[PDB]
Amino acid sequence: KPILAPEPLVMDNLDSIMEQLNTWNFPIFDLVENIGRKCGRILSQVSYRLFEDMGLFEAFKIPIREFMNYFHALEIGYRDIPYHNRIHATDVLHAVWYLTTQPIPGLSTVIGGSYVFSKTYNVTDDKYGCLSGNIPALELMALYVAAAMHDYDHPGRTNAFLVATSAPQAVLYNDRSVLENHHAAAAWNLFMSRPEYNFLINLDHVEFKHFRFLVIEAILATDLKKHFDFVAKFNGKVNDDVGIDWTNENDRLLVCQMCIKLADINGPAKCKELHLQWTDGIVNEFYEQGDEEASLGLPISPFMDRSAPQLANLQESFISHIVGPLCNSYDSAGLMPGKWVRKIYCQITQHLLQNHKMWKKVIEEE
Amino acid sequence: KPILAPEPLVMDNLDSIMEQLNTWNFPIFDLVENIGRKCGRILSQVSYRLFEDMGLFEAFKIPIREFMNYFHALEIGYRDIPYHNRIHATDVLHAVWYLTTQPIPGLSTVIGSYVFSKTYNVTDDKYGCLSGNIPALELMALYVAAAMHDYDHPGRTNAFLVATSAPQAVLYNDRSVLENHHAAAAWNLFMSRPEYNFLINLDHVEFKHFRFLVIEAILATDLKKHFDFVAKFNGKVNDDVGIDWTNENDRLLVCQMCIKLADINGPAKCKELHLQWTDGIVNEFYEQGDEEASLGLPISPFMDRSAPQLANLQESFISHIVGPLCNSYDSAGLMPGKWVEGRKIYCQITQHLLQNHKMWKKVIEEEQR
Ligand SMILES: Nc1ncnc2c1ncn2[C@@H]1O[C@H](COP(=O)(O)O)[C@@H](O)[C@H]1O
Ligand SMILES: Nc1ncnc2c1ncn2[C@@H]1O[C@H](COP(=O)(O)O)[C@@H](O)[C@H]1O
Ligand SMILES: [Ca+2]
Ligand SMILES: [Mg+2]
Ligand SMILES: [Mg+2]
Ligand SMILES: [Mn+2]
Ligand SMILES: [Mn+2]
Repeated sequence: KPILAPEPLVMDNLDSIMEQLNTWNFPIFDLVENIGRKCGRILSQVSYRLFEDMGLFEAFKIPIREFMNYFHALEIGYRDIPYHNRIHATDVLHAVWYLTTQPIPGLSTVIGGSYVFSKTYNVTDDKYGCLSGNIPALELMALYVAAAMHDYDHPGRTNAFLVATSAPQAVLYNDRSVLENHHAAAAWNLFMSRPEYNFLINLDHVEFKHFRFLVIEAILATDLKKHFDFVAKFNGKVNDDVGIDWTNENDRLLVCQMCIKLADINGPAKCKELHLQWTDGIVNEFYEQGDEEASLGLPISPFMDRSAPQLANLQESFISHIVGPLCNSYDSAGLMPGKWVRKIYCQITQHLLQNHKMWKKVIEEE
Repeated sequence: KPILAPEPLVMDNLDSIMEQLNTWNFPIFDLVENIGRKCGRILSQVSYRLFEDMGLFEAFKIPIREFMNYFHALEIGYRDIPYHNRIHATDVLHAVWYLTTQPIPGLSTVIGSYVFSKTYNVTDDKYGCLSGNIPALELMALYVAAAMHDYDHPGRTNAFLVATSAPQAVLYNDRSVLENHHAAAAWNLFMSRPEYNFLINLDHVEFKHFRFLVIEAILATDLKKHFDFVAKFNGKVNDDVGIDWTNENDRLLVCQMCIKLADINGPAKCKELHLQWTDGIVNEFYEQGDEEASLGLPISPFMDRSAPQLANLQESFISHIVGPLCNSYDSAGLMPGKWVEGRKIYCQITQHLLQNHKMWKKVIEEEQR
């Protein structure tokens, strides 16, 4: 039986929270409370609003019922686990939308046809552009769909755990990007399983194949084992003879991959209150894994032992080794949203710096 | 439910054909006839002989029963299709063994674990062999990879699976669809039963590294990655150190080139073997072409039985794929061969390839006049 979207497709009572999607520190946990914690509708409701904000329904003649059917089925297959749940998917989708639609100081834009723009884009100053002016709508839509799908049916275990235990999924994917291959494959399988889910019906065959390829490339880019390769490749392309060439499809793909990568690990670049809640989630998953490791007679992985937590060290090293260099690379390309204030004020990097200082201070006291 | 190796594990009346495993043009189709078509034993019988020739049973304290159990289950899961069958697996395994055991002119043995064929004399000074440069564990992974590398092939190409949204293409996100499946299904089979655990005396570290090598070798057989492997190899050959046999990544790359060459060895065999293999592959292509038509898709190049271009297919396959791969492998100085007495080397493999290329060219000339 198909999982179909519930009640009236669009919920009416969420208007005041949804108007604040144009903010970086979107109060996603307030939205969760407003909807109901295990209601299973947050992803489809946010997705509807963002697609409508971008005019993507008109751009691709997307039937809304099938769109909501699919995004509801998708959200239902995110498990009720502390971090890799439908709330995290929604968060990543919101982050890729922000990064691609919000004003970027001194970015040059194609328009200001095959491009779409957010209704929240109000600056008419030529000293501001946005990524959606440089990346065609089809490719942007793939990125958004990828974000919604990117952790589908996550089991609450890391790739290394699946591999070390010879989990059926690790055997199936030959130890290579096990979770990410699964997310993409299971979400695509879900999509093709029912005509009630076919919201892409008005793409031609060529468009559809290219869309599918972009979605897969974006989802597979979320494997952190490939992190340093993506960052080196991006830094290489930024510092060459011409820089990012927006007319080159491979350059655009690489930009989209950096975008979804940053969106996926956005937590440490949010306000303290959001960052801390998300952090609680991730470590609760780690601890569940640690318990399973112990019961299997394996050594408990670093930072996964609930009876010897090293929260501050985890967050500090994650920021210094992963998020920090990724933000620096993205910022050096001049792709970070921000405001002119001759100088630029960038909220995202400011938050990251503040959160890094906070964890450092905790480490000093310990 | 366990598929077990049948009757006496080693069939006893095949020593006349098996003695010829040391020949490149091994008469594999005569062995098929000798054993019985769809007896389902060719792969396990040859595997046993080559593992014994190398002393791998002693080297890894491999129990023979479990080894034969696994290789029999494996061979049973190769389908009765014209090309990607247990006979092709056996052929690829023979080819990797030949390439790794046979004298190679002017190859130096690594300074400073290793196994040697009973067919290799230590008195070779102006000759070496790959098995002297690649540790036994890694060699065994390559052999096992060759046996597994087309397991449960459906007789369709990756592009067909992808174009038709086959369940496997969706499962593997359109990336090396068949090759991922071969490796995953063969490993799953292996792990499914204790009766198959011939690797029981590897420690955990060894086992994990073995599994990694097997997967890397199998995944290297995807021709979509062909030019990448060849460029990478040519890059490594033409830099400051060349191949460094003490470097694990260089050795992996050598093994991948080996299995790649072994997999497409057909055009580099004698005309008799080449043409039989060719018949097999084009029969698979034509079955696919029929399915394409019935699905309303465009028939892929060279897959339309009612407008064959066999000669053009084989000529372009040799000139664009096999030829550059052989040239790369030869440039590394890894081709088996002999010194010409009375500076130069005679290489049987490249000679065959050149003869087969000329043959198909001649056929092309007749067709268009
Ligand atoms: N705040 C954080 N602290 C530590 N690891 C994190 C944090 N946020 C994300 N990660 C890791 O980053 C990766 C995100 O991948 P995923 O969420 O599965 O798409 C995983 O390896 C997470 O464990
Ligand atoms: N004689 C041949 N002519 C054309 N294509 C070939 C020939 N031999 C091998 N191939 C191709 O090589 C690919 C890789 O070999 P395999 O992994 O055994 O399928 C096959 O899928 C075929 O398309
Ligand atoms: Ca430069
Ligand atoms: Mg993930
Ligand atoms: Mg193959
Ligand atoms: Mn994620
Ligand atoms: Mn093959």
